[PDB]
Amino acid sequence: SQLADYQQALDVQQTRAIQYQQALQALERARELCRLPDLSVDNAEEWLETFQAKEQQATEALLALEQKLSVADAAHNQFEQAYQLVKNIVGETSRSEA
Amino acid sequence: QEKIDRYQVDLEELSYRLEEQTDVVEEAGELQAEYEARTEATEQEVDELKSQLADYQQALDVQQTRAIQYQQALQALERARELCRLPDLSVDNAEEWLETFQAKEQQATEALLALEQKLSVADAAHNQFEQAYQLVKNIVGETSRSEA
Amino acid sequence: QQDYETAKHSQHQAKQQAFALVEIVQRRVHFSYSDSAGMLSENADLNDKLRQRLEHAESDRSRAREQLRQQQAQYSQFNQVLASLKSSYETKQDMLKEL
Amino acid sequence: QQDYETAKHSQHQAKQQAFALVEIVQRRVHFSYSDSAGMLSENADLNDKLRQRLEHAESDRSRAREQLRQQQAQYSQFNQVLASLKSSYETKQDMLKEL
Repeated sequence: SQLADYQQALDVQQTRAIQYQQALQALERARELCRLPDLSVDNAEEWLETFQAKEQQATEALLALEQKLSVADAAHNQFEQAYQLVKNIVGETSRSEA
Repeated sequence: QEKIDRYQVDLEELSYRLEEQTDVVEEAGELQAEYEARTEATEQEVDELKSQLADYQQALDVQQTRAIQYQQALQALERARELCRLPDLSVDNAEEWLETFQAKEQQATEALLALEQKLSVADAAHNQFEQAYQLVKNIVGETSRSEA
Repeated sequence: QQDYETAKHSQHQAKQQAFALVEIVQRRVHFSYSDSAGMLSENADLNDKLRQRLEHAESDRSRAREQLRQQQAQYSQFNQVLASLKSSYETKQDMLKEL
Repeated sequence: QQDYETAKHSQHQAKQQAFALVEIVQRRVHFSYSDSAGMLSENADLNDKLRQRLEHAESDRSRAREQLRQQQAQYSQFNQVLASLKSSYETKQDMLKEL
């Protein structure tokens, strides 16, 4: 259309040049925020899936952590009751191992 | 013997079905080739029209003299004035608007990211819930979550 | 998730408006010579008629694309049922020859 | 709890980095506008460069066309074989029922 509508008067070209400037800036920004100067559009997908995995691992980590806290709402008394029950049934044990 | 006879009948019926379906599939394949050919013909007609239109306009449009160029700026300004609720929006004040809306945009991104973090933990919680539910269904079959 | 959906909409709109202002900033220079002018419409008539004809060709081409895609689909399902029949008949023939 | 807030911040870091990478993926084509950036800088007749870029895009488009055609052929093959397995398993199950 551009060549058949060269009357388009490079407005699309203006937009694409500006878009290229933005794309270069964004590439730069990511290279810093990811501290990956070693980066390219042709492999950025690979680091993207890579840090999608990293963000995943963090998400399940934090999820287990959230449940651990939610149950940590439990008062002190439950901790003592459980530890004493364990110490009775098995014998003396460390609370880190109970 | 009787079982063999039954299976022979079954094979006859299957052969008829295969013949019919092969007929239909050949019809569908040749129709698909037909519609391909037609579509490529239309594609080439379109390409011809575009190319010949380009040829006709060649001498018309080369000599722009950077004098119809700014009108694109006019349309861009008007598009922004509508898109951005800034009827006062002028190229002179557009810079303050640019920095301001950039600030709002990055703020929205940050709020979106916080929402995304909370969402990305809630979703995984739901996912373990559902995985447990599916395990239960597989082992025992249908049952409600409260029974899980 | 509903909340984040709304937030994403907001983010998209903000980004679009920001890009529009970036375009304004870039085209400030082009406005700078907004006084200039040039000739126009030397060959529009035949050009315009040809644009319209090309547009009709576009529409027909889109039609053809649609029929092509849907036909590819139908062919695919017919082929799948054909393959299912193939497997069924072959397995049955194997059973009968086994017997 | 301290480690939990730490993990929250680490999650935030991952979120921002991933979001960036995503944005670039969106702008993946925009990097193709480096030619558009160079083309725009012409500020004069450049339909020759337009035609060159068009030819390059045409070549890439046909290459992708073949890529797609072979890919869909492969996928369809796999689909027929899967369907054949389905039908065969059904038939075998049926003979098992009968016996």
